[PDB]
Amino acid sequence: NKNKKKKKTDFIPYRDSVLTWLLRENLGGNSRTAMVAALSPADINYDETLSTLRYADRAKQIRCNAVINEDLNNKLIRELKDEVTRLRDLLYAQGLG
Amino acid sequence: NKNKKKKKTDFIPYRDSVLTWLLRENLGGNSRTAMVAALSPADINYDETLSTLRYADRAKQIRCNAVINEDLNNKLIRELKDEVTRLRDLLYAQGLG
Repeated sequence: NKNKKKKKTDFIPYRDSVLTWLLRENLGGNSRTAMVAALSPADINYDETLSTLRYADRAKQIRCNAVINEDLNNKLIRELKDEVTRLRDLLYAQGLG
Repeated sequence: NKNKKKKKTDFIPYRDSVLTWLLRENLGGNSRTAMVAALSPADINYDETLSTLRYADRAKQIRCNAVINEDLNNKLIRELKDEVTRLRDLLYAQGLG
């Protein structure tokens, strides 16, 4: 997709294991493949669940980026301060403050 | 006060005794304080009585920086919301918003 042509079939290792060897026709060529991974919600199994995620991260390894949420109280403080600044600026510009 | 100001708050020996140390905030700062003095009417105690009255007089000159308390963690939020309400009311009443 990136370029548009490259030809060189490379060499996808199929003979390294019998599982991938027998599934050669299904995996490659004009075909489609899907991967469904199961997750356990229990805390006690935490590491194992993480391991599944590390195995579920495969087949692309896309970028999940940073994940974080500001505190809701701090969010309200920030929004209120911005609103106060905006309304004060409007009043001062219009001469009513 | 005698003059008006010039900084230099000096230092009152509060650590010299546990009594004054524990009562640091009550003698000065965030509190309203009342002194009650007891007098023995007999002549024999006269000097002692005078001393009490003298120190009692000095107790009148002390000024305290009393504050209520509230809770800034929530009173800041309340004050910002009230400011937003005031600015909104001013803008809508004057036809600016």
